[PDB]
Amino acid sequence: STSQVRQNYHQDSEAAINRQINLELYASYVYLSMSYYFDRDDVALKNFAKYFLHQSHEEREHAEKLMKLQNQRGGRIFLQDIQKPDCDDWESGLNAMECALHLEKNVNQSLLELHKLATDKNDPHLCDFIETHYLNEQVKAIKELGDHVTNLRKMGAPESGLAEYLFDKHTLG
Amino acid sequence: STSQVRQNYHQDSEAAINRQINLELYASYVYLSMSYYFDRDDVALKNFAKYFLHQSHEEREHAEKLMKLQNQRGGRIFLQDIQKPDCDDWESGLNAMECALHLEKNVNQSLLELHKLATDKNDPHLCDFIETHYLNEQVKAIKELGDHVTNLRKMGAPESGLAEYLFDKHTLG
Amino acid sequence: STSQVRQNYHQDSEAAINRQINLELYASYVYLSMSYYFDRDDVALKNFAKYFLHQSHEEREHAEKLMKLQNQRGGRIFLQDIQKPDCDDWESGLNAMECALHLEKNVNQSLLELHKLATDKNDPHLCDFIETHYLNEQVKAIKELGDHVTNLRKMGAPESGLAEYLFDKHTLG
Amino acid sequence: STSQVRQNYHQDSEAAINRQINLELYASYVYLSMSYYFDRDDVALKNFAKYFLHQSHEEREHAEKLMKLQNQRGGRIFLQDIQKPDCDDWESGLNAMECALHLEKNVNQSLLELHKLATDKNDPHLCDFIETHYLNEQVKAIKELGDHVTNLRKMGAPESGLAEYLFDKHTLG
Amino acid sequence: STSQVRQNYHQDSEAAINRQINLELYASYVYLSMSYYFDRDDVALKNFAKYFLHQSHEEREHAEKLMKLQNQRGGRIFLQDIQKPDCDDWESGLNAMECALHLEKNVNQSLLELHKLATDKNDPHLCDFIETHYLNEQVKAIKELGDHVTNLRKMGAPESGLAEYLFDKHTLG
Amino acid sequence: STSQVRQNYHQDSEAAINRQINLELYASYVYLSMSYYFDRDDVALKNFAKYFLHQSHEEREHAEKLMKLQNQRGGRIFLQDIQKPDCDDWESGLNAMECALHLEKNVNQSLLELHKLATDKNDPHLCDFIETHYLNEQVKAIKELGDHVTNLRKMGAPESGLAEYLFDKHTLG
Ligand code: NA
Ligand code: NA
Ligand code: NA
Ligand code: NA
Ligand code: NA
Ligand code: NA
Ligand code: NA
Ligand code: NA
Ligand code: NA
Repeated sequence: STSQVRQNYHQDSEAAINRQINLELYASYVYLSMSYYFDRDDVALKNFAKYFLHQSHEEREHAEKLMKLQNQRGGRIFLQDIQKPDCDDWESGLNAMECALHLEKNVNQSLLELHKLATDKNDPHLCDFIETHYLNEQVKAIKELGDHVTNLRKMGAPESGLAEYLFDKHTLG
Repeated sequence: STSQVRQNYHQDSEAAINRQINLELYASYVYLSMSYYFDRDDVALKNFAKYFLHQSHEEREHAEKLMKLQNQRGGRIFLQDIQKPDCDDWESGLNAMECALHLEKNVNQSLLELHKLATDKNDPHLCDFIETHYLNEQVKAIKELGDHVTNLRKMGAPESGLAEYLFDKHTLG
Repeated sequence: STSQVRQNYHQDSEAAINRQINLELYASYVYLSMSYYFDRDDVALKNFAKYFLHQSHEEREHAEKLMKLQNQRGGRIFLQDIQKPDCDDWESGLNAMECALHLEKNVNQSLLELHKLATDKNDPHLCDFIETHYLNEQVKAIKELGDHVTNLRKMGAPESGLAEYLFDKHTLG
Repeated sequence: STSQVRQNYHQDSEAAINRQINLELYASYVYLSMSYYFDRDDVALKNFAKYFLHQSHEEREHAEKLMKLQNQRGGRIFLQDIQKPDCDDWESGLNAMECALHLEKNVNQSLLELHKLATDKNDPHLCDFIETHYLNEQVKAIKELGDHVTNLRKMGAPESGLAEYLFDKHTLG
Repeated sequence: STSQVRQNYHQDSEAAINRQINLELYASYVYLSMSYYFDRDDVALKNFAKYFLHQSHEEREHAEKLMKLQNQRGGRIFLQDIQKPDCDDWESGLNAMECALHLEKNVNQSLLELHKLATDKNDPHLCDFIETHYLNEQVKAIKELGDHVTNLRKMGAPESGLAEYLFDKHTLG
Repeated sequence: STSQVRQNYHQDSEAAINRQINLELYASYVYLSMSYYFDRDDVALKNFAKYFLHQSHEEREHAEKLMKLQNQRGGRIFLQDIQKPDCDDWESGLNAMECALHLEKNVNQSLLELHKLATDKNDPHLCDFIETHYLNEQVKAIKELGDHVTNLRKMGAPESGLAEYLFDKHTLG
């Protein structure tokens, strides 16, 4: 049953990739939830909605790239349920950005664990894949979200609806 | 707590839309699974893979349009877990097409039930939405899949790997 | 006699690069042999011929990049005889693809050993060079060849000359 | 006081980045000094001047990229004095190229130490940053300078003013 | 040892130009520090960052033009250490603009002293150089910074983070 | 076992073509070695490197054309080991050009022997092939190399590094 392509690809690595696929799909779902919260008539921040929808689609692309990797290496994809997000109502633009920052840091932590595994199993291809495609993307995402949180807080969010309105227009627009 | 926009939108309809969102997301996931099956080194049918990936992305778009509808009408989106697909290994191009046909008919049945609900609740906007955006799309999908199944069977699939190869090239390519 | 440019470049690494140069040149020669087998009047599969000739030229480019590296680091190139390929007659399209897959996996194994050496000698430049220019290229090559082998086998090669003919036209053309 | 973005970023790494910033700024200053030496009326080698000025600007860009990294990771930039270069009068084109080669090797050594630190602290993002943006750039620079030194020496510099003149025109022009 | 080009160029003028070179390089460094303060995740004012980075690069250009002058006149460049800026943390957009205004006025004062020296040494070329390339540039810079400080203060900075946010967007963007 | 295409193609001719293939591949390897000698940091003559690399690629093309001929005529290609070049270090531009001239004359001698064989076996197609594709190419190559050797010697190579430098720039550049 060993794939004809498989070489230097540990079972533990294969399993970790399947976990990471699920995590990326979960993140995609979280961002989708956030997006549509901002589309509510009682929230009505269109550029927040757009921002999170973009992030949702990006996370899905990340998942798909891991699926591609799994097959490239001769591993086998095993999908799991995609858990629903932790919240239905994301409260405010600031709260959503803070939740996104937390999520991104969680995803980054997983990726760092995956890199450590790859290095421990002497799988340089896998380690390089993670470095090249995932780790700087995460650092950039985290920095961007932190910047957003800073600005929102400085402007007076979430108490000031004017703050979120103007941030939506000037930063996210 | 009633939305300022809400008018003529029954709680039962709102609940049915939330169920349909989940079903579309599930369908998207099924098609994603199928796609990546065909990308395996031991399957290696790239145009089958492409076909199913396209379908996956289309189902996600369908889900998002329902989410948009929910907010347009002043309903509230409640997401649920996305169940994993029924299979990890889809066996053959023919078997996957047959499974897709079954799925599409299941989705269509739900949509017909949703239309009946809308009509029973005297919600012409919702009924029209389903007719306009979903019902002909489903009929077309079902007809296309049936055509594919017919052709594959006539060509000798799944016993003939030459059949699937040539169908991949000439129909799906 | 130490080069003015040399820094952090171990003698063992230098020797391993010279071995890898020879291996790449050998691979180039193998693919050249395969190419011209398919150009025989009694074989006559032009797209197989083209495929392997392309691979031959690619392997030569890989060798030359290693030669460039050797000089960049202040090592010294020592060339060795290029051994003739193991076969004169490659039997069939399927057999050649299987032999190519075996070759590519052998080249990949060497590269993985080179990476391990670089990591053991704390030579991050060399390790990065191998990761960046060689390891994903090999994974991709291996996956492609595996896909080709799968398809040929499914279509009925090598017993079916129709299979190889059609694969030549539709996949390799 | 821990930055909201900070993750997997050791204090030792942060300190090493601040040192590297200073070193790059120092290198920039050295090259600036060299440039303007060649602009003297009693030296008058315009393409040497241009070469070194370009290098000065490149080193500044390198410093700025490290500053960007520091902030991306949630470290804090601490600037130090930029020491004056070791010479005011660089003697000859050959002598300046030799001094540049020595400088570049010193910068490379620091970078290799930084990479080793990153690897020791299990900071793959930082290690990858150094590999991707700094290590091949340094190898290339070192090789180029070595080539220049070789050519100048072979041509008869610094005893032959004709050598430097012609090198300025044909190599650096 | 007198340069073949030197004419009407006093030793005191030569020394004053070397001091001005250092001051311009210092100013460049100050602005660089400011720039990267605004790039911090906990500050996050991108257009402030851009503004100061531009100023940094401009001051470097000013230094280089003085170096060119020194050589044009047959003086000799003597570089000194570039002192680190007075602050690591610039507190606020308003505080940085105020510090910039103070710096620019200090640079202007030096330039006025240089002009007076040139006039006292009957060096019309040098006096004209300073007038043509430096004095109106400084007046313009000072006026611009004063305008910025005025606006920030009127808008409610630094107490209002909304003020700095909006100034960043509308004035500096 | 006689090829269906074979006509008027003597076994001795077939064997001679296989020998010529090996010789062309050998020549290609020699030129590759020379190329990379000139790329060394302690040699650093980029246009010599380029010249020889071009020649390497040309010889490979010559080999491939003979392989094509062999199959066109219904002969069978039998590859042999490619011997390593006689030198690792080619000493100087002049020495390499002299070695190239010697090589080209050796290749020409073989080709003349092949032509004589073809004429003796009354194989006008083969004789014409050699005349049309190989003999004038060799005469031109030999004349060019002789011209290069003459110029290098007249300029003072190899004692004058200025000679090789200038030849590299003006003739080979
Ligand atoms: Na992701
Ligand atoms: Na890497
Ligand atoms: Na659907
Ligand atoms: Na209708
Ligand atoms: Na290769
Ligand atoms: Na640098
Ligand atoms: Na200035
Ligand atoms: Na030839
Ligand atoms: Na003729």
